Amino acid sequence: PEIGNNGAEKQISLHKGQPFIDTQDVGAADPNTPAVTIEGPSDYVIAIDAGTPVAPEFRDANGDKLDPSTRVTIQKCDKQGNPLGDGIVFSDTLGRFEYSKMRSDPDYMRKTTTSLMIDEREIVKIFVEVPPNANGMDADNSRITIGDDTSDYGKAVGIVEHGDLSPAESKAVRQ
Amino acid sequence: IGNNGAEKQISLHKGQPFIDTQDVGAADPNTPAVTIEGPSDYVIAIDAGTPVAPEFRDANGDKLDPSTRVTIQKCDKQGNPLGDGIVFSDTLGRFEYSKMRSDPDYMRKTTTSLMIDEREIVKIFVEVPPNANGMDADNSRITIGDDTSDYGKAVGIVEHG
Amino acid sequence: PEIGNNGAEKQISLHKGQPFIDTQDVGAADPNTPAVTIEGPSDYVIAIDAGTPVAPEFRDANGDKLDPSTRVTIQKCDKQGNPLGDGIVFSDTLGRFEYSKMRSDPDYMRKTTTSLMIDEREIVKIFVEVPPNANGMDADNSRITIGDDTSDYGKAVGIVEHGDLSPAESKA
Amino acid sequence: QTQEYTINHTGGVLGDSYVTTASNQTSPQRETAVLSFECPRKFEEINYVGQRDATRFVPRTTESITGSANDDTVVDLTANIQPVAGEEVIAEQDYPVAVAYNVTQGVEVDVVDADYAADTVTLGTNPADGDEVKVWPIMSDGDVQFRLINQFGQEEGRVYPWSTPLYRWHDFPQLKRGREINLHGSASWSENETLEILLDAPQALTWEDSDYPRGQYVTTLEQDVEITL
Amino acid sequence: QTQEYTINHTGGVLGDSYVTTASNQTSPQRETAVLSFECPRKFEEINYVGQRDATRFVPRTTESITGSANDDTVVDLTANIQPVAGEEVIAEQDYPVAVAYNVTQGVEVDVVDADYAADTVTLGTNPADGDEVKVWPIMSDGDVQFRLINQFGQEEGRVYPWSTPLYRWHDFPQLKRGREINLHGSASWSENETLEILLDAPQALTWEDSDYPRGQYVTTLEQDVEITL
Amino acid sequence: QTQEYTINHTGGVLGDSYVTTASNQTSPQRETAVLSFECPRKFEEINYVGQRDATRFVPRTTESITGSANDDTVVDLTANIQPVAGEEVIAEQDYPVAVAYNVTQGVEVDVVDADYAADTVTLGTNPADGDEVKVWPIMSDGDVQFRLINQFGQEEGRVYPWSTPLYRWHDFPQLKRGREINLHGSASWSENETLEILLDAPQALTWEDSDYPRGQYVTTLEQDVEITL
Repeated sequence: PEIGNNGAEKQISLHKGQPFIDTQDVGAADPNTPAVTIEGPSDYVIAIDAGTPVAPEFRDANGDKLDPSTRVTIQKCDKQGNPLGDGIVFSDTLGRFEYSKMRSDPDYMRKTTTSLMIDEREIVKIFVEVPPNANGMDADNSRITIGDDTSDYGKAVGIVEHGDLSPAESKAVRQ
Repeated sequence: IGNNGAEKQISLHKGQPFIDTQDVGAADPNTPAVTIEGPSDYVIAIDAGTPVAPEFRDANGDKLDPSTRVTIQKCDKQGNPLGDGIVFSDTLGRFEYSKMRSDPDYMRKTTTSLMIDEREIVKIFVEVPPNANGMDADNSRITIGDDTSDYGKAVGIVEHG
Repeated sequence: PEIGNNGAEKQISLHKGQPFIDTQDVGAADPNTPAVTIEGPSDYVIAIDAGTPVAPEFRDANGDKLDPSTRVTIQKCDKQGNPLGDGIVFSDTLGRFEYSKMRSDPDYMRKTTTSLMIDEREIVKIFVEVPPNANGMDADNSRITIGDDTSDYGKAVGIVEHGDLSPAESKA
Repeated sequence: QTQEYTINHTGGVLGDSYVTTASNQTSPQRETAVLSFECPRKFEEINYVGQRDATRFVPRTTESITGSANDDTVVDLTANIQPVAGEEVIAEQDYPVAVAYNVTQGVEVDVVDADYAADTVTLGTNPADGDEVKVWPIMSDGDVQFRLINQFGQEEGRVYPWSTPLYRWHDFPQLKRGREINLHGSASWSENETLEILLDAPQALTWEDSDYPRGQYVTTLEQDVEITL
Repeated sequence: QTQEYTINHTGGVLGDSYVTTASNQTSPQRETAVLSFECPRKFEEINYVGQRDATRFVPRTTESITGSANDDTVVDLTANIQPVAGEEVIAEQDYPVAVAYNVTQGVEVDVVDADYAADTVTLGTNPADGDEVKVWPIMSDGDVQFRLINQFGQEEGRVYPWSTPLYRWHDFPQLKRGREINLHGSASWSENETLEILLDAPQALTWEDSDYPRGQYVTTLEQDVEITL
Repeated sequence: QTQEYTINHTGGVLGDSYVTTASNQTSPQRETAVLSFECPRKFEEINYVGQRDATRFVPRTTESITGSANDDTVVDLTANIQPVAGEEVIAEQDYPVAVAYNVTQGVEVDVVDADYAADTVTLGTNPADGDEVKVWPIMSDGDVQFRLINQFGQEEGRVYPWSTPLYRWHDFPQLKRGREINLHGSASWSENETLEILLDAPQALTWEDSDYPRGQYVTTLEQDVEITL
């Protein structure tokens, strides 16, 4: 057998069924909570470029799409669930995706605005603003995906083991 | 009249325009019970040895569970908190509200210095344990700084212009 | 408030709901009658480049498309409604547009042939040749559009106020 | 420093106070002000650029009918009508051209097709006599534009002289880069200064009905902007 | 010398011997080995490259019900469900999300729609009481991966560390260049060395049923490879 | 970087998971572990210094009686008793030495005085026969101490060798700088490492009763610490 020594900067993507991610249900008129939480695993470094695709595909408990006036906001945080204004990306509305062809089509493929980085212990949150008198989010059917592996279109999330590279700490301090 | 210095000494409280409050229930950390904002073209300064004095009450006119927690905290614009710059992460017990402001011994001061640029925010988060009574804004009061007193300190203010 | 001093050469497009344009119904085998008339407003100058998109979307009174053997001809005119041989553009057929994706698609986007200009008082007409024993045009549902604002594809109609530039008279 | 956000007809980054909505007027055709956004205290300034910032604006109207014994299955309208970017077919559109709701039977009502030439639309169901109905068809035959206000209801300028028709606005397929809409003009303002989004059209549009299935707020605006923190 | 072939879950260039299939396991969630390909005697070597070699893998499962007097016309499932690349509609998909077959009435059974939110699906027909049924719905909530074996059942390495979910695998429209799937990793092996394609998921997939209309072998794999003669 | 926080017997900066409480043991006098705090994932490290960091720890116990026809108005106890920092008077103390609650009459019960020499206390009210009562008097005759655990229930050291008596702890007036309590020792730990606060005393203390008027959690701890973000 033979396998190629693939580069440390591995091309990956994020989704629900992973250990360093979590979600929880949401009601209405309810900005403060992360519907979805992400955290940096230990001794790893994640990198999200500016042209990274984004793809929330939330649902209602009865299996429906929500009010497109709903808003989604990805946002970086300092440790301790402490958000920060700078570094925010993807302040979008829940409408205007066409989930059917969303990831499928590079046109519909909504990318981020600016670059981003996740040091080994950091947080990225996904806040949601639903107008009142509306239905709530259901975590069983909701989903997030970011990055585009497995396609000549779109970009992919970079990852690297912190212990391999020597300037990994330099890039971590650089943020 | 003797021309007073620009670095004027004041004390803060509820009945002011650049402050606000709102009722709180139970287990509601994110909601600020009290909000403060920097007025226009002024600069506020709060030293490290500045007294602090909350007087939160229940709707029926009673003190709350002293296991309750209070946290003063600076915030970036857009209601955004910060880890650095926080001061006075204290409990709601251990004040002796009767002798709190009057006795310097029972008077509680802050931990580190602080500053408020012209457009900035300071919030006062509260953590109440569940199965407890909520906060009532009609009876609650805040004071920081001790004007007209030998002990304690006073909040500095200055016109930016 | 602050607004940027946008250039005088403004990028615009033409359509039915404007004052300096008009239309009138058409029957069958009526080339001389213009279905649509355009005129230059006062103290303005319009410019239509050669790669300008074109988009007639005529209809029948019952709400149908007409015989694609029908012909459309944009044509410049001297004053007094008088046509001209030179300066004409877009002698095309009414078929072969696929109005569904016509403006949508840069492929279906049919452009003009040569450049064009409209001095302050001039006319551009749109003659139509329908074969006989066919249905007539209905102005309520018909429409013209030319130029492509609001898209990185296509070109736009240039306009300028005559009273701003000094060599506008020389260009006219 | 600088970011690229979206702003909506409700809340968003502002907070539902320094927005305000309003309907148009029907009998006097006038350049009403249907929406307006006031720069809040906290921001430094807002910018706005054409051919840089995308946009979306889905308006509608409202009309009503009266149930009858006769099997209607079709209603006329008071508004010019066309499909969403053109097509005879329903459920292929980027969104439904029209929605209908029965007060008695608190259910949606599908749509089969329409003539799209005269002010006409089909209904798939068979409404009963006396039943109350509401419908939110597409809107047409209008103009939209921008203007700035310096804290006082006192205009200083205009973003772009020439209005763009909402008719055309519906005609283009939205939300496609390359085919995305991008108006002209380069505006910028600061604290407590307002941008007004204005409407000139006959038919009475809506913002809220409280009985519309596909979301609470019927119409919508979603514009890209650049902000200095 | 070098060529670019396709290889399938049966026969092909190999000859049905140096393939082997297998099902997964349900109660212990474990990284089973559902397929494996052993380089035959005749070849010199095989290569495999990501972002160069396309792929397809359509899995399913099997379930059964019992006829009843009541007009069911709907069945729950034990597997998470979604449409093929997303759509509410049937017969527009690249392939049917689900297939059903009646043992008694040896005929196909169409599908109308489904909720696609809970483990649900509709049936267009009206099964009779006592009639036996089989269904081969889509599969979901799994992971797929590769590994190499040096003739002995003795691993030496792994093509790519991180698993890709079959869920996503179904989500992308397959068989479109630019949108085609292309995993990562650059493997190569030689005579009698094996590549194992491994599965980690709860639901029991299938390879053969002998009563499935749309072909004999229910599921399928079709991978591109490079070969040195 | 560094801050000066308070930490409590519930939640606080930790989140109610990486705290744990526990009662002591009575018949075998043993150095139980009544409280413990585990450094969470998110912090970098925690420090702890004596003569720098203030403290508070108000413990109590629980006892019960049985109503009788005779006018008791006094109860003995199983715990040594004294006033809060010394005084014969009630309602002058920093806090009540003792609290009583009647199950039947769901009301507080005041206190007049006590001998404070033997295990005695007065009641101001006149309990009825058969009525159930609870009382949460002060606690005495104990020792408190600290120790560290390296993720495994496996001690490595001890903050300060010599225990301080809770008796004395109640004796000093708390929450006065200059008179504030400040133990000795300089500890520090990191992620998932635990500080255990340990008790050696006979009487059974409490943490929760669900029928105590002056707050939900009867006892309390409030300690100052230094944290590296």
